[PDB]
Amino acid sequence: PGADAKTVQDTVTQVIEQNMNGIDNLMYMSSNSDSTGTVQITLTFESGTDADIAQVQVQNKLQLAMPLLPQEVQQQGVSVEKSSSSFLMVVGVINT
Amino acid sequence: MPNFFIDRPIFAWVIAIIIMLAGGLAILKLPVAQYPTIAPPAVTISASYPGADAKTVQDTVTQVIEQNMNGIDNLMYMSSNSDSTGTVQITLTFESGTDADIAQVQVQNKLQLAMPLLPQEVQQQGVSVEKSSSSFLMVVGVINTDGTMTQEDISDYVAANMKDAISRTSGVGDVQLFGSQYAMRIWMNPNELNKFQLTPVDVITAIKAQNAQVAAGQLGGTPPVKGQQLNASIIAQTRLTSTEEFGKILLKVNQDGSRVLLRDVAKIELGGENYDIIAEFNGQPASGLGIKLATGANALDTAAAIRAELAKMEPFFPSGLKIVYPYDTTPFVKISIHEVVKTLVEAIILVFLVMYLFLQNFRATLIPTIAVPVVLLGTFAVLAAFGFSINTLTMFGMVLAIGLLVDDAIVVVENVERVMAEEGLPPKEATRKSMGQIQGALVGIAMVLSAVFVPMAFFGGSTGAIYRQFSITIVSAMALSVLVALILTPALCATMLKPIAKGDHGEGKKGFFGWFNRMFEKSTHHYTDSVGGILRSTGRYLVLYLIIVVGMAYLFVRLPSSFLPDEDQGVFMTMVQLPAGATQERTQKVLNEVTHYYLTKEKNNVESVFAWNGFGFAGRGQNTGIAFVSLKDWADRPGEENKVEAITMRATRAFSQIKDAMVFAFNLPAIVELGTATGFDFELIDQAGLGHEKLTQARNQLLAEAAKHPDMLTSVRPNGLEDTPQFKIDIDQEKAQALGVSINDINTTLGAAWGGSYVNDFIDRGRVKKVYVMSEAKYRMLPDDIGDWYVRAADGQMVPFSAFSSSRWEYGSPRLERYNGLPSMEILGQAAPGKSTGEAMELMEQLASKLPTGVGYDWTGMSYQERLSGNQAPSLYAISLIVVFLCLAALYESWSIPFSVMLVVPLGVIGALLAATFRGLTNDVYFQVGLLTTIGLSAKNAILIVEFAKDLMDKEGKGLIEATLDAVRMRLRPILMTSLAFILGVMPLVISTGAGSGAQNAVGTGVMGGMVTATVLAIFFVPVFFVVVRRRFSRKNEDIEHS
Amino acid sequence: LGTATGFDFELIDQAGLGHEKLTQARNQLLAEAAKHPDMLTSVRPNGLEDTPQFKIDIDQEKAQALGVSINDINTTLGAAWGGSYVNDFIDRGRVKKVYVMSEAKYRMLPDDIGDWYVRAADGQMVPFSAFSSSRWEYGSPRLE
Amino acid sequence: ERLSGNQAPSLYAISLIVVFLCLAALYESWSIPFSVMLVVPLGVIGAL
Amino acid sequence: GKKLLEAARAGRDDEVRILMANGADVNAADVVGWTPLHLAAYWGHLEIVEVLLKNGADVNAYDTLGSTPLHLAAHFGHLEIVEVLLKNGADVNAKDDNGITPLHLAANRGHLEIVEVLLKYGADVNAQDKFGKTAFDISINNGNEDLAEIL
Ligand SMILES: CN(C)c1ccc(O)c2c1C[C@H]1C[C@H]3[C@H](N(C)C)C(O)=C(C(N)=O)C(=O)[C@@]3(O)C(O)=C1C2=O
Repeated sequence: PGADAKTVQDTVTQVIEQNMNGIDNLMYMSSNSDSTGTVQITLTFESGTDADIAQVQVQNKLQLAMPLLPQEVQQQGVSVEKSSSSFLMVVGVINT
Repeated sequence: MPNFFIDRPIFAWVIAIIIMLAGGLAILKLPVAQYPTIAPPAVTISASYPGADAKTVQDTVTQVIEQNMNGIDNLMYMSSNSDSTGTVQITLTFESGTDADIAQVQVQNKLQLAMPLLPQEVQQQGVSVEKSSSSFLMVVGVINTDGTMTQEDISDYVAANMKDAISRTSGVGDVQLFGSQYAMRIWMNPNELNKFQLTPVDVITAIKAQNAQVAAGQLGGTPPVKGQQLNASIIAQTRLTSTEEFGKILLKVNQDGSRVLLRDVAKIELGGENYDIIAEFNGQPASGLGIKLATGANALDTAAAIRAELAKMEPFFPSGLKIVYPYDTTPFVKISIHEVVKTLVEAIILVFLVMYLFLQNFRATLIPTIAVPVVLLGTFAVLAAFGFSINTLTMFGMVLAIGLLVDDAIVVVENVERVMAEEGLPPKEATRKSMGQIQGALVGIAMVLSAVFVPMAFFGGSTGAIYRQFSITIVSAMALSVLVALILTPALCATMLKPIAKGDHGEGKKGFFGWFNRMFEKSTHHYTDSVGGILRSTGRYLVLYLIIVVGMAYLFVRLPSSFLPDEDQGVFMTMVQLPAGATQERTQKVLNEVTHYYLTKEKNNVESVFAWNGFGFAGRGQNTGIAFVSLKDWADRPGEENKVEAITMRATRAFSQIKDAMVFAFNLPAIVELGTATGFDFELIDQAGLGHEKLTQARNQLLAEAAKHPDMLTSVRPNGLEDTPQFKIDIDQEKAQALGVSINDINTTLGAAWGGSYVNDFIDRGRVKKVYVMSEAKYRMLPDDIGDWYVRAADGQMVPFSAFSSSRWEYGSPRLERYNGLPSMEILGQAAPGKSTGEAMELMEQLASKLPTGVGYDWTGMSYQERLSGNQAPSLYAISLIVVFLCLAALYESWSIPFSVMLVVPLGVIGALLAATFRGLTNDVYFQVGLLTTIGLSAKNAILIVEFAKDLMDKEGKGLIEATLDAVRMRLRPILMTSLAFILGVMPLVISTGAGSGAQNAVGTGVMGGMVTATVLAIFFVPVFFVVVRRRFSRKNEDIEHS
Repeated sequence: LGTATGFDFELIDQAGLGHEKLTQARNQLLAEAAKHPDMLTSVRPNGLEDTPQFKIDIDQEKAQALGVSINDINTTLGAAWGGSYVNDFIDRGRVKKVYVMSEAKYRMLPDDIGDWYVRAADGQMVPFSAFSSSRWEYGSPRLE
Repeated sequence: ERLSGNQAPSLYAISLIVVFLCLAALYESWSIPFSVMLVVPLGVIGAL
Repeated sequence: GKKLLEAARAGRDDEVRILMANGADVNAADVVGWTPLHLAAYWGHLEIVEVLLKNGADVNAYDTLGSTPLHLAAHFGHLEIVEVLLKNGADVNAKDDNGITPLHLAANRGHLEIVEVLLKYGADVNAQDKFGKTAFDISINNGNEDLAEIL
């Protein structure tokens, strides 16, 4: 919260990225760090990779880098999600 | 099936082609590696505590993690060491067959929950969890031949530019850096600190405050005021990026307004994260990468990709940076591939030669030339379906299967040539009759050979994993071979063979061939004459058979066993160990002498020496070192004297003169991931809180006892390190409190200055790296230096360490070991000459039972496998025997006739034992699988003799003696042609020297010897077996003919 | 899957060149591509251009002379302008977060920076303007 | 694309070969398969 | 020179005898100034102590921090070796670089018998270490009422 792109990138993004090795069937990894104080690091695996195993291997490597992140970031929650799945629906909620 | 395809020879060709197509594709696509997974899966947790002693590591880190290692499936044992470099490694080893991903995940999950209980200094270094049993694919070295870089400069370049492009390379999976990326080093000066009334606490505080990356929000940030027009990030402090910026960190503003900067109390440079390991390549500074193969990956693809990738990189290297390849298993593997294809190709040629010698037409020689490659190619497709790789073991499984495949081709072709000559039938109709004589037996043989080779696959542990490689390869090729013999080779016989006039045996031919036919026709009559006279007095030869059976047993118990032969892999290792307390500089001089020796006294054989100062195989430390020697290619090392085994024995002799260290050179095991093979691996265990000193006493007691049985135990020694002097410093709490000096400032000053401290991160050329503070070397060398460090009291006075501390020498451990969570000491050893490791083990346990109360023991490693895998061999062979009997009973429709095949088993075994014994080889795994294939072939030879004889009595009413003699008359020729081709085709393996010849010699020698005695003995003994078995178990008129 | 159409290219700083030199290389490539409209169409960056940002430098010497700790300075600036997650509370039985931040009208413009005061060791309140300075520069709102 | 362009020719080469072989077995003939296999362009031209 | 030290550390008797019988310096000191007698006293090899003393081993050799074989033996409770060293001229009041005497060390571990032997041999009960502390102070701080009496 409150962080600029470079601050995100150099206290969070690089730290996590330096621990993304030892992961099977990895095709490539890309990331962005922005002025809203948000980072997303996306690891893309070969077609046919078991997505549960890939998520678990990524999480395990993330887990070991968590003590090196700022406490402000740890306290927001660092999530690891399967991101290639399709949207089933978008629900809106309004108050008329 | 054979009749269907005799009438459809193109359909049969299409099936064979599709098989070859499937295999060729499998060959293009399968993983290739030196060995498949043989070692039980292991997972290693590694952590580091900068500045920590062994006991501190063990009691704040190792025990904490170990107490949380439960609830983990398929765990065989756990071992750990904690050492004086502040490093711990905890290794958890799982049952063979455990899914290594699941084991790593379960270990990580349990570790994860213990992480909040570890010191923050350890958490901040990263606690890694790695699969540690995988094999090394290569070792890359990086040097700078311009001489412009320290090992720290080179390691930083590798870390920042090389190591990740390598990890992304196709098939790599796991990479160890030799060294670290740069750290910003702040080397503190206690004289300058004291002058300004500062301590390392103040230095650390200032660095954390002035090398900081601050989140500061935005102008016009959300939620905003209405009408806001500007939105911009606020950029406040950012991490420092250079030594100059760290130097101007403001520590203090003096009374007179003057400024104390960090560069006024410290030297500031880019350096390494730690300095415990000096690495040299031929005496030059080096870094590098240890590169492991990912599970089930292709090694030849990965290696070639790594090397092209590093070539993609070379243009952008700083001047002088050079990539070297001291270890790469790719060359040895290609040697292995080439030797096996060579063996296969020359086997095909020799079958052509024997086919034309005996059958004298090129048409018949073509059919085995077609069938065998079809089966070989096709076996690859079967391997693919089962998920095996192309490796040393699967490839030798194929060469060990050549005898069986050649035999299916010879048996089908030769029998059709015989039926044509003896009956004048045309090829098509002779092939239909001939397949009718043999196809039921071929199917029985397939079931029998399954029963021989499949039980192997159910051995446990590592040796089970090795045998399974041979068992599935050989069974698959044999099964495919019988398919091909029922589909393709009949079709080829019918369409390709030319008719033979009835009664024509080529004795009316001219030249060598006519002489040969008359020679062989005459020889066959002498053979049947000799058999007929043997059958007149069978009791005498039964006695001879018992003699053979007894001698076989005798030879069997006298032959030493082993695992896999050592190979010249083009590299070997030399270990260096100096006395307690010895320093890095002293180790370096010994390593420099080792390097110099290899590069002068062995200038012709040695290409490089990769010397590591600071770790060894007994443990880590300034008094330990390793020199990894890479040789010139085998081709430029001709002769026995230029092979690894001879080089290493010279070096060890030459290094006996070096008196300031223990220096030993040795070869790698064949399967380096396994180490070991030889000897036993014992764990002594403190099971009653006795403590480290009492454990060592027990250990020394056991070691001395063992030395009093050199008849049975040899070289019983601890695996690790002896206690050494350490400097015990006691802080006086009362004096510290009287002076107003806080214990926190004391322990931080001492630890940061003498041990060093990771403070926070900085950005070096765009890359995040660590910042460390530590004393400059010259203020942290000797006990006298302790009193030069001052701590600031609450009232502002500076107090020297000497005012509130005292010190003395004592002994402690630089490397504490634990086994299944209890203190332990590992003891290595072996059986004395001509003794069993099994009995040596028994003696160890008996000695160990005398040790003091509360000291227990266990076996680990190679010895754990044995202690849990000895009841298998008899019961699995009992299963094999039973199923073979049953398959034979079904084939023959008889409970007794099976015995006349089964008795052939010793005949081949005695020759194998003789050839191994005469040649000084061992009962190892290549010998054992050779045995099964020799036994397989001899049994198949017997099945067909007995099948012909029984069918003569059943379908033609011939009497026992006449059917027996006619049967062995027909079988003599195909038996001899297979044996001649096979014995010749294994000959290059028996005499091979050089790369891979340990395995080649071990597969060739017992097979050649056993083929000889199986051939020579079986052709006389199985007619005897059949006659005596039929006579003992019968009822009514079998000696006379009938209708 | 998105995409289908076209190509997806990554330009990469492989020598520690830094963000500004990377953008220059990118702009070079983009202009070259524009000179081959016969073959390449609509070659464009996927992300965001550099933007003005407000660089504020804390003077360490003045802070130390006034007795103002850097921790209090950076926390005051970050909590007020960036906001800070403090701890949790219970809202109708459900645990939720507590945040502190400046009300919007005191954190909009550079002039507002000097309205924030930090307490020195001797108890005096010191405005941010006494120990800091600021200027405009360019930086990235989205680093890839 | 940059890792999947060599596939199309070699996988269709495989298809052609196996089709020929199945036809050879069906007809017991190495030549008659050609008289089926030549039909391939006839439908393809209309699709195009 | 070095074979004696590790022989005495290991506790290998006939070796040690062969090494003076072959001329090994009984006063050979390792890098921290420990002599075979230091090592033998430390680990508790009483018979070795007798043999080196019988062979002229300096009973009052001190290491680089001033500590003597008697310190080691008093500290770790090797009563018989304390007696032997004392009968062979061991300085009962030797101070290491911290001011610490064998009486302090024996008191700190609660070895009542060694304390009485040292006293019988003239240990200065009022000797102070660098912090002003006597063996009595140590016994009070430890709560050892038995020792606090004798002192
Ligand atoms: C046991 N092992 C993997 C080896 C083998 C050969 C080597 O030459 C080395 C290691 C450990 C590595 C780990 C690295 C580590 N890291 C990747 C930055 C690390 O900082 C340490 C450590 N274990 O604390 C080293 O000693 C280390 O700097 C080092 O010098 C090593 C090294 O040179």
